[PDB]
Amino acid sequence: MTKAIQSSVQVGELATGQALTVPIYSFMGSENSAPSVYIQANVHGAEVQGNAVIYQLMTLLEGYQVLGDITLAPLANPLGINQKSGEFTLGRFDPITGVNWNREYFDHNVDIQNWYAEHQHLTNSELFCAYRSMLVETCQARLTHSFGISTGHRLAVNLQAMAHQADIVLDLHTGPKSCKHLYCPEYDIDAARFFSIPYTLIIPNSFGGAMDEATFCPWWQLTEYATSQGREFSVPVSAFTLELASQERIDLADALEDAKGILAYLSHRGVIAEKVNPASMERFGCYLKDYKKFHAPKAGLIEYCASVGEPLTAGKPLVNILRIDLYGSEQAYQAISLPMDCVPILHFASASVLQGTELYKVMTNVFPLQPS
Amino acid sequence: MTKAIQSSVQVGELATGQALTVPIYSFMGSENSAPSVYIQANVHGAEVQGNAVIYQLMTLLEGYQVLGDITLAPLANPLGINQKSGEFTLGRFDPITGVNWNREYFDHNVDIQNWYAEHQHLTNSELFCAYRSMLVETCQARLTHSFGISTGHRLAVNLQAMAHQADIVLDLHTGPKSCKHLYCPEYDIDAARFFSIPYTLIIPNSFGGAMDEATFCPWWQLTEYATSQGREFSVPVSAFTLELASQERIDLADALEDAKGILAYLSHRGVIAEKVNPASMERFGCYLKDYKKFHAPKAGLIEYCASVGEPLTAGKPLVNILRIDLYGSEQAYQAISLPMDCVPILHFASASVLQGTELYKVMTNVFPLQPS
Amino acid sequence: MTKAIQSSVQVGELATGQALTVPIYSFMGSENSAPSVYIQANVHGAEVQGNAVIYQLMTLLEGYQVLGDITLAPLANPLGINQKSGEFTLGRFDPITGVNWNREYFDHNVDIQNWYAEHQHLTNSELFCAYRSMLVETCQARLTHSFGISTGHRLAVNLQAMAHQADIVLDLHTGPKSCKHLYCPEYDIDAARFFSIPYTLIIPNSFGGAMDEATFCPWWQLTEYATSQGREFSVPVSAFTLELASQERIDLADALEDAKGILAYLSHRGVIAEKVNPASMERFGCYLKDYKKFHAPKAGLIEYCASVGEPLTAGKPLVNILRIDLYGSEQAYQAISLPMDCVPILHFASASVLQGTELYKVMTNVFPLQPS
Amino acid sequence: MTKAIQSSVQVGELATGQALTVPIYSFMGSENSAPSVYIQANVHGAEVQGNAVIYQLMTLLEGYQVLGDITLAPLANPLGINQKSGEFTLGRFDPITGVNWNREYFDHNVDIQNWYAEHQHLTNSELFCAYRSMLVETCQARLTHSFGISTGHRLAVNLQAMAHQADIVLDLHTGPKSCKHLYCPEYDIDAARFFSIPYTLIIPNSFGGAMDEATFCPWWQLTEYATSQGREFSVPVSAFTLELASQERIDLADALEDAKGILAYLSHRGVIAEKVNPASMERFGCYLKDYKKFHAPKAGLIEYCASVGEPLTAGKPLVNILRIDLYGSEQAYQAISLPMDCVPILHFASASVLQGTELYKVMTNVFPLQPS
Ligand SMILES: [Zn+2]
Ligand SMILES: [Zn+2]
Ligand SMILES: [Zn+2]
Ligand SMILES: [Zn+2]
Repeated sequence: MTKAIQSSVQVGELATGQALTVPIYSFMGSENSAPSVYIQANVHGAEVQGNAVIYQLMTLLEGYQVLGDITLAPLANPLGINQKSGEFTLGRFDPITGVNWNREYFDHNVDIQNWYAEHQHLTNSELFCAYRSMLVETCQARLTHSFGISTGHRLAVNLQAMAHQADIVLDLHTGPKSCKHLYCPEYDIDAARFFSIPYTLIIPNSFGGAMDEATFCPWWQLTEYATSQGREFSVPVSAFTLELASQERIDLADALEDAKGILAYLSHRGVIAEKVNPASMERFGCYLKDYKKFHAPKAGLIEYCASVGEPLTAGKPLVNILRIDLYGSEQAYQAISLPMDCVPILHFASASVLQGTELYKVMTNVFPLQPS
Repeated sequence: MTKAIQSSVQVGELATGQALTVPIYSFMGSENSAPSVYIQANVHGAEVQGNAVIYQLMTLLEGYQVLGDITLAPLANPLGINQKSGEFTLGRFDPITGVNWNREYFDHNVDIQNWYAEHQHLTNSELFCAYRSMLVETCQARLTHSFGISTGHRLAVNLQAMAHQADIVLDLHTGPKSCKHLYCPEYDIDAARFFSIPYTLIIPNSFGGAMDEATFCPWWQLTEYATSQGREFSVPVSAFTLELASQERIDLADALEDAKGILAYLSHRGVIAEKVNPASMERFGCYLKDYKKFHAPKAGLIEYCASVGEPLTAGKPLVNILRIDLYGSEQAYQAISLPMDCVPILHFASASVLQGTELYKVMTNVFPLQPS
Repeated sequence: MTKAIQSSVQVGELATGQALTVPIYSFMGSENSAPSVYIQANVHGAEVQGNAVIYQLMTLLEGYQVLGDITLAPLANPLGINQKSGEFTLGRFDPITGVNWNREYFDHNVDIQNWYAEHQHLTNSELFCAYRSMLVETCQARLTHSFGISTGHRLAVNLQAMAHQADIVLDLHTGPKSCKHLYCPEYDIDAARFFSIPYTLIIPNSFGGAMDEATFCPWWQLTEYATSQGREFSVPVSAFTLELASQERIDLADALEDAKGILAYLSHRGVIAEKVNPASMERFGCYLKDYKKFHAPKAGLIEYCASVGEPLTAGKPLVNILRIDLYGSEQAYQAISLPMDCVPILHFASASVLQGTELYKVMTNVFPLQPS
Repeated sequence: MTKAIQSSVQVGELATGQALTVPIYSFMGSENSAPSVYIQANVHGAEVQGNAVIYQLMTLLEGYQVLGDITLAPLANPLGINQKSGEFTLGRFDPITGVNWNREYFDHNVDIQNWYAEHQHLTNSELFCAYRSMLVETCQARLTHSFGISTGHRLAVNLQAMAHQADIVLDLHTGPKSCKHLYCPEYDIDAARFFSIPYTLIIPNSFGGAMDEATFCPWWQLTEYATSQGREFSVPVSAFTLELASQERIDLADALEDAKGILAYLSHRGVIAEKVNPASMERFGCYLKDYKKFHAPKAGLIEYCASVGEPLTAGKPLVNILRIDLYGSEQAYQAISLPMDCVPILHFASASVLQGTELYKVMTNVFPLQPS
């Protein structure tokens, strides 16, 4: 007997007339007081582990008292999830245009001086309520532009309209071959210690088309502006992108670990009644500017020597490149290392690369979040 | 006995060790006085007609006296050109990342006040020479960043390094199912009447990652800045993107028409000794902001009623949508029209679409370039 | 007020849980006497014109008296129809395995001597009824094998189970860039003159995995066997594959022409009450063994000189190959012709090919079907 | 100072004019007495581990005395190896037609009664020499058919022409997510104990388009026929397909293990002078008919519970299927097991499947090869 109310939302339509739909599960909060939450997975279609996280999270929630509304949208991009090419989900971008599904969210470009002038007389709570209504409506308005909008923009807008309703937004992703990491805005670095995530990227106030930024930027802007008029309060919305290890993988046991960390955060925020403690583990971070993409310096076949999630001392091998077309030479086999210490986070999912193919992303200038 | 000197440039490398190379043909100019030209085709791999244009152009050039250097780079993106998916060239974007090959060019972000202060003492010709050396070197420098650059950025940079050497840059493209059209910066609208192209889009001074913008923007910036210090001269470089009808098509007769229009422009610019007159035809334009993408308002099977390159009076059908899944209803067949007059330029190459698929691009607020 | 009863059939299931369904329209026959018909389109997902044919056919049928059941299955392969790669439907084969959807039908391998021995005592009509029940059941049985069957086999089997119920089966396809042609078994060449199709391929009694063969072979086998026991009757089932010009195209006017030819055949067979005459046009055929694939003798860019559907005298150019990488040589441009007269039927949809890419299929040893 | 002589063979040509080439390394044998060997890898382009095996094998061979010629063809399908789709090598089939590269080899259809009658007077050694010349020439003849042959047939034929020259043919492949296994014809089961491969599939005398069958079938046919004329000798050629664990992976240490097992076999056959012993390990086999494909009984997200290469007792879980679209039901999570004991060999590389997607291949009726 689940507590969840199940519905569905139409996000697009296929040529055969079949609706593209996303299933929505809602755990109603018992206190109108409590912060609400919107959790989605699998916008990048290969990144399926978020669905297992939602499954474990909802299973746990059957036994916790939910104070604030929790809305979960697994399988949030059916077009991408269902897109196969060989034995692999071509789920990252529109197969027609190449546009990354996670770069399709809407930037409101709010005239903040003006909007604030028209609503400054409201209390902090009323001001936040008006501002949220505006973010929802202007988002919904994109759906009825007379020359239309792209398939990817329609998907993104429908998801964003729901995300805007929530106080807390969690966008669940995976990397390729990847360890667990988190994208966390600067203003909310405090929150990083509640998730069960060893590595956090601290991101600035900047819109680059992603769900987390679409969700927090307008609120960050409003707050910095209000502070410049001597009206201090903390950013009313929190948004995070979780990167739950590797794509093309479902692991229920690992998903339960991730779900418990999420519950630790929801507990701390008063979304649930129970105290759920964060896991004990070493947690580190770096600023986004220090997170670097290493591109193949030449083409070849690749052995990935450096383990994801483990420190790599400068000079230790990151990859070996095999060039069997050059046997007889020193060029046939080459160890490649980096000139600084790093923590490699993820690497490319195939063992054959071109010159310029992304091999790894690595964090540099890493530090403990919670030094102890 | 061709006058062309043939060479080749390496633009990347495949996993098997095979070089990605672009063939380069150079017709040496006999006057160090004359403007030089760089012409490339087929960066978008499906857009093969530019190769036929280069072939007809070079055939013609065997009989004209070349005053200024002409460099031609057909087959400029071998990775994209050779990328098949079904009976179709998946040539528009990196198949790994989805990044559009024509959005990969380098924006120099020149500190223009500073650069100009260091070089103002030079004559106009010397200043232009110094500025060109800087554009070439900083472009070449991108090739040796220590974490590397993407496959697409390496391609784009190698092409751009050559384009920067020229006074006149022509990037030859095609649309999908498309009529002939041209992208022309505002400052050079005069040039549009020399090409054999009925429709021209007038573009502003704005960098969006394309070859034409990468080529002209720095020069446009320098000129507007110099004019603000009371030093007036016209923009020293010209760049144009030609859209030579439809992709996945080679038509030598049509390519000869296009080549003759190109020669008309090179003649007018003194690149060749002969007077070659522009073709007689009606020519029109619109500002870029008036060129609009019409997205499918619903999914279905599409009949493209409006001919590309012909005026479409408001209310006349653009497409019919067939929905054979809804037979028995009025929804089974639907004429779709637009609320304003337009000239449809191109449409989508497939007859099955989703909600949001791009159906057409159409020009609005069209006017004669050369009213007579 | 359509006469059609609309239903739907589930042919598979997507990872997100969405059913793959095919819409079914049935015009009930008023005479239990009359032959029944099964018509499907778009098993190859790019081959969308068959849907327009079904639309025109059903529109016409609203005004004809239907004597025998007519079942229509447009949009018969939703997975394939909805599979995009660039601006093109990758609809021909399973994107995971490469298996051609039209090579997935089930060969019953009937022990014909035995089956006939057990049922020889039945009248011709009863024997045909028993045989049809067996073909339907053994087909349906494939759906519940304990290790399962492939995605493509499940699709094919569900379609075939319906096709087996009918006396007349029409599988509607298109070629790539193609003229109208028909695949007709040898025993039913008489039927070819009723369709509005200039070129017919006469196929033997041979199973190669296609819907037409899956449908007619068992009946052809039964008949030849019965004839060897001195029991003469004509093959009780008719099956045809129609190739309705080019893929990625919807043309309602052209579809109406095709629908009228289909009605001419259904009329002649007594499926409808009215006399509908075949169109007046020259009709030709060749045996399948004389229909030939011409492969690119070298790679390059291709201009398709020979028009589909028109005779090509030996020595007249089929294609020109442009090799802009070889400018300066005779190899840069090469006319390719064939050593015998032919009728080119279809050619490759892209203008860039490899060595060995299929360029054309051409009929040789062509003759009038209906010499006059 | 490598002993290998390096050359290259052209196997096709790309639209830009670039040759498709395969690098060939030859270790000359010092005894005209000794059996020769042809070893190729990576015909399926994702299956890159064979290149690492060739690298380790050649490194070892620098220190062994080579008695018989050894020819190695790594990177044997550059078109397939270089074909990317997302972060994955779409290397299994022609991206244009869907035809599996490993189903493209040539079946000679030798009229064996006739050929043998014309050559019976020859000694066994002379007969084998004549027969090999015929297999090479008729293969080469396929390259000059006047309507050409497919891209895939041209590749396959060029490889096969070399394979036919050798006494021993090793085609090196990988599975998807897979343990090490071997395809071994029935007549040569003895050879299986020399490789370092725990599981062997015993295949019959049957041509299905693969390199191993193209190589051994004609010789198997000749031998069975000669035996029917009272002329007994053992099949003069040996061919094996090695499946070296998982695709999209290079592991040099694991490749060295595989190379040592190959050397064990070459030693036993007198291709090298040294005695190299086989590895000590348990080895098992099953007949091909007992090796089974398990297809997804419904669509969903998949957790692969059964480890490849380990026995799975009937009733133990093979996969769990997660259906997050059905949360609240028993259908949300389902353990799937098999009704008989098996050894799962490989599974599907993605975690999202359709109804009918291949989940695993499993061996049944397994037995020790070398019971002890
Ligand atoms: Zn993601
Ligand atoms: Zn383009
Ligand atoms: Zn077809
Ligand atoms: Zn393989």
